[PDB]
Amino acid sequence: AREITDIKQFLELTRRADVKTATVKINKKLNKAGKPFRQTKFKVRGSSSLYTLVINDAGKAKKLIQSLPPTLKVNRL
Amino acid sequence: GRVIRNQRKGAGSIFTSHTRLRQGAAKLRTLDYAERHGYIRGIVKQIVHDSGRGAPLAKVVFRDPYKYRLREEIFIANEGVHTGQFIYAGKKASLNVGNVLPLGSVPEGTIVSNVEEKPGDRGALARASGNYVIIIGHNPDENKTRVRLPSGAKKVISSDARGVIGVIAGGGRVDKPLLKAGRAFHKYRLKRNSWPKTRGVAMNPVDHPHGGGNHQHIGKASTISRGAVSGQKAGLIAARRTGLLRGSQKT
Amino acid sequence: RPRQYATVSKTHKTVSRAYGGSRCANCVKERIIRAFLIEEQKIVKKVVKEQTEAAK
Amino acid sequence: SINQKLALVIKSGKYTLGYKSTVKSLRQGKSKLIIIAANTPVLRKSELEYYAMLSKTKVYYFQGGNNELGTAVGKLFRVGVVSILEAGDSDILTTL
Amino acid sequence: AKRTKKVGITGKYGVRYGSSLRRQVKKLEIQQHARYDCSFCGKKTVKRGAAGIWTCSCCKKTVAGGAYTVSTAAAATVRSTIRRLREMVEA
Amino acid sequence: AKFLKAGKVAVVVRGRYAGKKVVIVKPHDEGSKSHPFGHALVAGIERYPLKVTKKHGAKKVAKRTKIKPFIKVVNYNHLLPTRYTLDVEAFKSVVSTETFEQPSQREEAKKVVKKAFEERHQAGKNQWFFSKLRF
RNA sequence: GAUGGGGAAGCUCCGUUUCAAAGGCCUGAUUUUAUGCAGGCCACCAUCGAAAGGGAAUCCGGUUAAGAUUCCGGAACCUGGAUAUGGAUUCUUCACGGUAACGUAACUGAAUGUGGAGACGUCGGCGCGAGCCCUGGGAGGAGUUAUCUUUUCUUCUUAACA
RNA sequence: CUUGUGACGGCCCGUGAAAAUCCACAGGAAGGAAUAGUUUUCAUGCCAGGUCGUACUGAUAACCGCAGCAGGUCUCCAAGG
RNA sequence: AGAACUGGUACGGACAAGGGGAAUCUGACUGUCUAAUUAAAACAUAGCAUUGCGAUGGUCAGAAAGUGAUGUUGACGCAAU
RNA sequence: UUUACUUAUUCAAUGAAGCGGAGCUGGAAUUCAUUUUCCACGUUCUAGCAUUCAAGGUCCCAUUCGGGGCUGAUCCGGGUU
Ligand SMILES: [Zn+2]
Ligand SMILES: [Zn+2]
Repeated sequence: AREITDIKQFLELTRRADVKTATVKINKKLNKAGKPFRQTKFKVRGSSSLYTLVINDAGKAKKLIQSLPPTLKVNRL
Repeated sequence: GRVIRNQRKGAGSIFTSHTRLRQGAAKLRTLDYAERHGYIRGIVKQIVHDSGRGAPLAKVVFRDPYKYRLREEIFIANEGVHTGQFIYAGKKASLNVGNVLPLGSVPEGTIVSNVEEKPGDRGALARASGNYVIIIGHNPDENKTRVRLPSGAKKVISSDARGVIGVIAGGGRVDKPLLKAGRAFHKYRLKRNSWPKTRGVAMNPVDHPHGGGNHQHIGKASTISRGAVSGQKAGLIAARRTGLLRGSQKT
Repeated sequence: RPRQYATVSKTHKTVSRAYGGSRCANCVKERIIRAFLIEEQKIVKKVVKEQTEAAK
Repeated sequence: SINQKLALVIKSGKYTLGYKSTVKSLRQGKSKLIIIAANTPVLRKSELEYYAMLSKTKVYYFQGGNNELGTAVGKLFRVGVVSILEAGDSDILTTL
Repeated sequence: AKRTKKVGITGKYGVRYGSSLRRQVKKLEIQQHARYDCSFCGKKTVKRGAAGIWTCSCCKKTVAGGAYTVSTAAAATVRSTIRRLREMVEA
Repeated sequence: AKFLKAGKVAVVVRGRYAGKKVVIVKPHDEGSKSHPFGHALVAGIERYPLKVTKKHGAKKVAKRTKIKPFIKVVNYNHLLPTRYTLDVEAFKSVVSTETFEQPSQREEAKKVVKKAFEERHQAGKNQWFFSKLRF
C-alpha cells in the first residue's frame, strides 16, 4: 500500500517475479470546473505489499498499458 | 480470659513491617581487606527518600577490586554530603564527613554515626534522624573505645568497629507537630500496623487487665514486675519511679 | 516500545557519536574534559612526587 | 584593597567576564590575568588553569563567590570568572 | 492586599488544632517551603523534595539535611569542630 | 600568548569524531567566510591502532597498526587544545580549504596522512597521541 | 511452597538461599566418534502466584435463524527459521555529510560491564488534539402548508497500516 | 461536554510496585578483501505459527437470597432544552 | 451594566430549593462502633506525660527447632501504659 | 576469688580473598657493635576510565600461524576471618 511515481521502478516491479496480479482503476476527477479529468491508478499486487502507481494523463496511461507484459493478470475497472 | 494485643503482635500476621517502598537495608560495606589495610573511594551517585524511615539514604557506588564490576551500596546520609561526592572509606582515610574511619583511628570529641557494635554487623548505632554518637576515650592496648550514646549511655566497643562521620540527617523532624490523625495514619501505615492505640481500661476485662468496671479505673497498680509473664505485662514494666520527673536524668 | 526498538534499524536507535544513545552529548563533553584534565594532573603530580622524593 | 583595585580597572582598564568570552580572549592571547571565584566548578577551574598554563597568563583565586566578585566589579549578577586584558592605572598585574 | 495578621500559611488549617501548635507549624512550614542558596552556584534554586533531601534545580544537585531547614546548627558545629580537629591532626 | 599554532595536538569533544585526538595544521583564528568563526583545518584518527605484543607474528601486527584517519573543519569552542606538539611537513601543503568541497581531494589527503601517521607511530614516538582517550 | 538441612512418638513443623560437592555455556579440537577432548567464561540457586498490574503482532466492509476483531473479500503486522537477488562498504579493509546540535536505506563487533525504556502518586488550572454538540452554504429525500415558515427532520463517512 | 496528552504549579514526619522482555553504549576477542569477499539491524522474496475459552443473561425473570423475592451484586459509553 | 414601553404588583411564577436568635450541660474538631432495638457525652484523634530496652538486648510468638514478629529496624527508635 | 590455653560449646560475617609469621625497601631509633626495637612497606582539588590467564622483561619450544614456564605480584605454614 505504497505510492509510486517512478515508472521504470513500477516496470521492474511488474517484473519483480513475485508479482502476479495488477489492476487499473479509472476515476472521474476535478482539476477545475470545466476540465474534470480522468485519474488512472495502476495497483500492482505481489506478496507483501500493494504498489499504487498514480497517473493523471490518459496518454501516459495508454502508453503504460501498451508497455506492460501480457502475462501479468490484469483487472480493468 | 483472652489473648491480648502484644501477645498477638509476636505472631505477626498483620503486624509485619511494610517493605514495598524500601530500597533494602542500609549497611556498611564489608570489612574485607582495604578498609582494614587502607581505604577506598566511592561516589555518592544519588540521595533518595526511603519510605518508613525518617532519614534519607545515599546510593553510593564502589568498585569491587577483585572483579570488573560496580558494587552499589545504600548508606544513611549525614548532613553535609551531596551528590557526585567522593566518599573515602577505610583505615587510612581522612577525617571529613561521609568517611568511615575506625573508632580506633578517630580522636576524642569526635562525632560519628551508623556506628558498628562489633566489626562486621555493618551499622547498628545511631542510624535514625539527627542522632549522633560521641567519642570519649580509648584503651588502645586492649583496643577499646568509650562512646556516649543518645540515651546518655557510656558504652565500650572495639576499635576496628567502623562508623560514619557526621550527624545523621533529617533532624528536627519531631520538632514539628502532626495535628492530624491522618498524618499519623500515613506515618504508621508505611511503617507497620501500630495505630490507633486503644485503651485497655476502656476494653473489657477479658480483653485486657485494666478493662471493665462501672467506672474507667485500673484498680490494680500498673507497675509490673520484670519477672511477670506474657499476658500480665500491660503497663509500666520494671519501673523504678513514676509520675512527673522534676530535675535531671542524673548521669 | 522495546520490542519495536528491536524491529527498527540502528539509525533510529542511537547517534553517530561515541556514546550515541546512552549519554547526553554535553555529558560526553564534560567527561572527556574530566579525563584529559585529571590524567594530565596525575602525570604532573607523579613527576613532582618523584623528583622531590629523589632529592629526599 | 583588591575590590578597590578591581573597580579602578573597571574604570580605566578593560576586561571581559564569563567563561566563553574569557577563554576566547585567552585563545587569542590578548588577556593578561584571570580572577576565578571559588564556588565555580572544579572542572572549569582546572580547564582554565590549563589554558592559562599554555598562554602563560596569570591566575588569581578569589576568596568569595560569583555574587561577591560581581559586587566587586560593580555588576549585579553572577561572575565565576573575569579576564583582565589591561589595567592601565592599577597595580593588579604587579601585586600578587 | 494584606490578607492575614498572624496566621500566614496556617490559615489553610483554619480554626483547628490550637493556636500554639499552629504557631510551631507556621515557623517550620516557612522554614521548609522557603528557597535557599545552593552553595555551589549561589543561586536561589534550593528546595526540599523530602525530609532532609534538599535539591537545587539550577545546578542539579542534592544535599542531605534537616527535614525543615537545609543546614541545622548542630551539624554546623560538627562541621566546624571536624575541621578543627582535622587541621590539628594533619598539623 | 596565543597557542593555536599549526603543529599542535588537540582533543575533539563535539561531533562524530568526539573524544578524539587531532593535530592542528591550519588555524583560521580570525574567522573566515564559509565557517565564519574561530576555526581550523585539523586531522586525526577515526580508528586507533590497537595494542601490540610479542605474541603477534606480523599479520595481526600489520592489521592492528593500521589507521583510519580523518580531516575536519571545526570551531575552537568545539576543540580542546593540549600542550603536546607534532611534526607537520608531510601534509600542511596538501591540506587546505580547497582540499575540502571535493571528495576526491579529501580521499587523497586521507591517503598521505595515513602514511604520515603510520611511520611516526611505527616509530615509538608520540605514544600519547597515538594512544586512546578512555572515558 | 518443595529440595538441602534441622525438629518431631508421629500425621508432619520450620525455613526459601539457607552451615549443600546444589550447575549449564560458548569456543573450537574428534571430521574412525562421540561428544570423550583440547580451552576459558560464568555463577538463578526450584516452583506456584494477577483472564483489572507488566506484556511482540490486525484493521475495514459484508455475512448467519443463532457465530464473529475468530467466518468471506481486501489490505496489514509480529515472531521463529531457512534464506537468494539487488543495494551499501572495502585494495586506506569494517560508510559518508555537517562548525555543532545531528542526518542517512544500510554501513563488523564475542567475553564482560554500564545505562535507559518496562516503571508508575494525587489535585488545580493552562494550552493542544480526538470524537460529540452548535452552525452556514450547496446537492438529494421526507414532512407541514386555512395562514406564515428562502421552512422542521434527515444522508454528505473514510479504519488498521505505509 | 466526555476524554487523551504536554509543560508547569501545590501537598507530604506519606515522595506515590516488581520482574520478565528489549535496546543502546564502553570494550575490542575473532574474522574479513580484489576478483575478491564482507555484512541478513537496508529493501525484496520463501515456509510455519500449535493448545484451551469464544453462544447468551449480567438482572423489578437468566447470579445469591428456599422463588419468575420492591433486597443485594464490580465496570465502560452517555445526545437536545 | 443601564434606560424606555408593558402587565388585573405579576416575575427564583412549575421543578428545584437555609428557619433563626440568646444561653446552659457535655465532647475539642474531621473521623469510627454495638450488621438485625442504643450513632451517644462512648472509642479514636492530634498533643501532654510516664515506663522498659544499647542487640549477648526490650516486648511478643512457637510442641520444639540451625525457628520466628518488631527488624530491609537501632533511643528524634521499637515496645507497654 | 583472679586470670591464663584452644578444640569442646556458643555468635556473626563471607561468593569462605590477602590470616599469621618471617622478610626485603625506606624513615626513626642509639645503634655501644650490628642493628637494639618502632613506623610505613604503590591511591584524596574534579560525578571520567579502569576487564580478556597483564603489558613488559626473561628462559624454553620447533618458529609459523605461534605455544609454554619464572618474574612482573617476596617466602613458609594450608587454622577462611
Ligand atoms: Zn546527559
Ligand atoms: Zn545549586
